[PDB]
Amino acid sequence: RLVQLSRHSIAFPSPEGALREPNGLLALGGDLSPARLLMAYQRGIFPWFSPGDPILWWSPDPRAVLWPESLHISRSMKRFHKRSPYRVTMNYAFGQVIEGCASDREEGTWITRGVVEAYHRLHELGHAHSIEVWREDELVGGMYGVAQGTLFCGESMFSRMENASKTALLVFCEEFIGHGGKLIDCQVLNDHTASLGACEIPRRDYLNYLNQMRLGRLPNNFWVPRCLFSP
Amino acid sequence: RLVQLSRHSIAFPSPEGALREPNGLLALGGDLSPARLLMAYQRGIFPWFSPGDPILWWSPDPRAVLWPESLHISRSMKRFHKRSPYRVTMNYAFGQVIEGCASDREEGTWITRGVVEAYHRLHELGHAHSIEVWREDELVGGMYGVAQGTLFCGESMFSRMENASKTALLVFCEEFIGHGGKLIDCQVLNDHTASLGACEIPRRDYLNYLNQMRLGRLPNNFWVPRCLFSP
Ligand SMILES: Nc1ncnc2c1ncn2[C@@H]1O[C@H](CO)[C@@H](OC(=O)[C@@H](N)Cc2ccccc2)[C@H]1O
Ligand SMILES: Nc1ncnc2c1ncn2[C@@H]1O[C@H](CO)[C@@H](OC(=O)[C@@H](N)Cc2ccccc2)[C@H]1O
Repeated sequence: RLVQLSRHSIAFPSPEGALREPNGLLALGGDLSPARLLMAYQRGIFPWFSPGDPILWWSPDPRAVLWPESLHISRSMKRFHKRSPYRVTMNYAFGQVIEGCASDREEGTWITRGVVEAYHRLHELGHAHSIEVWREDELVGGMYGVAQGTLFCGESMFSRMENASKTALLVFCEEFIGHGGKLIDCQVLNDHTASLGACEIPRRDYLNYLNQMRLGRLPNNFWVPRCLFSP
Repeated sequence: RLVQLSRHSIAFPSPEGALREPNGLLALGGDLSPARLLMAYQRGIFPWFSPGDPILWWSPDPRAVLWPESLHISRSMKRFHKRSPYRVTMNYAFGQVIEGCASDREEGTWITRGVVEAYHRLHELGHAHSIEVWREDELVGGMYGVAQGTLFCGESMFSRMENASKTALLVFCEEFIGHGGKLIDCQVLNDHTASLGACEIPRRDYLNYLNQMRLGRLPNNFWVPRCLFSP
């Protein structure tokens, strides 16, 4: 029952109508305007499409997700992290992180210049945030996403140095949990997310979770740029 | 006799010693740091000055105020709001609302890059909030201010489409009242504000209200970003 968004309205169809195959494809067209996106993440919808294609909106079923508590950290990583060679900051360099994500010529191929601006825009308005991983003064990895109350919608992550990506995710989760963070939406499950504790749950439930958590809150300063981890 | 603020501390002089004409002129100098700004609102003072001049602080007598309940709404406006073409949201795009007021070419000329950054910190820190009015996908109005308990200090409004500004206030007041909102600071009274039902109580009366409402509280999640009204 695919819907064709217009320049006019900013309203999305109901997730229930999403197609089974491809999984969750709900609507195409529209723009990546703050109001539109912010409206979409609020309803459990998210944009994803390959360069050259029109904007595609999804709300897959089942929905991959990560319980902060359940993050799985190997014994080796913990040893590594006990004596971590990195530093971790919050919203210190959103632009660089989303850039490194597009860099990786794979999962980040969809992150096009326009995609980068739409999200940078959210970060600038206080909704899209990033976790940066440093080695010296160099940014070696990180991750960004869109906060939805006590729920965090992961957008992507990148790594240019062994375990940088896990450090960011690791430390994020700790800060997140210690302050009220309830969930992490991973959208679609994959080997990486799976090897981390991401698990599927019915769309029907993710929407319940979403509706509840989007009205919750963390300390005011929680998303204020700062240092999260440093030896 | 007209105190100069010192960078050393965040202390302000009694408002009762403000000038009688220019009405409210109390002190100049200081800075626009969170600590200071918050202290000003805490004690019934607010900064205002045109580009070029030093920081000027005020606390006029009388003070313009708006009883959330006594908001005057014409019959054509209700007629219009019933079939409203706008969408109202809270703290979705503080940055843009403030820039919108800051560019209303007439009054918002005092809102400089400096002032914007200053209030943006308070928003980032969670004391400043904004009400956006959307027409489809575009921002056509809004309003921002500083939350002082059950009291709310209005800083500015801006409109790009008929009745946008009024919708913002309308929707706000309803919500505001709904959860314990008690008063809306209007700083100085003017034609528009007065047509909306704002009045004037003595500086000392307003100051009392300030103390009572400062401690007064609203639901813990009152300001979290969210839609307040769908067309
Ligand atoms: N098809 C697709 N849709 C969205 N995001 C995608 C896609 N393909 C790759 N990505 C991004 O690349 C990373 C690779 O790890 C993906 O990570 C995820 O599984 C995210 N959907 C959720 C998440 C992001 C950051 C941190 C934790 C979870 C994805 O972001
Ligand atoms: N001197 C002065 N101080 C503040 N704001 C001023 C001033 N002169 C003009 N303005 C702006 O013009 C509008 C006129 O309606 C003012 O709006 C206000 O009522 C604000 N002062 C307070 C307020 C903000 C939002 C919602 C309700 C009240 C102001 O923007």
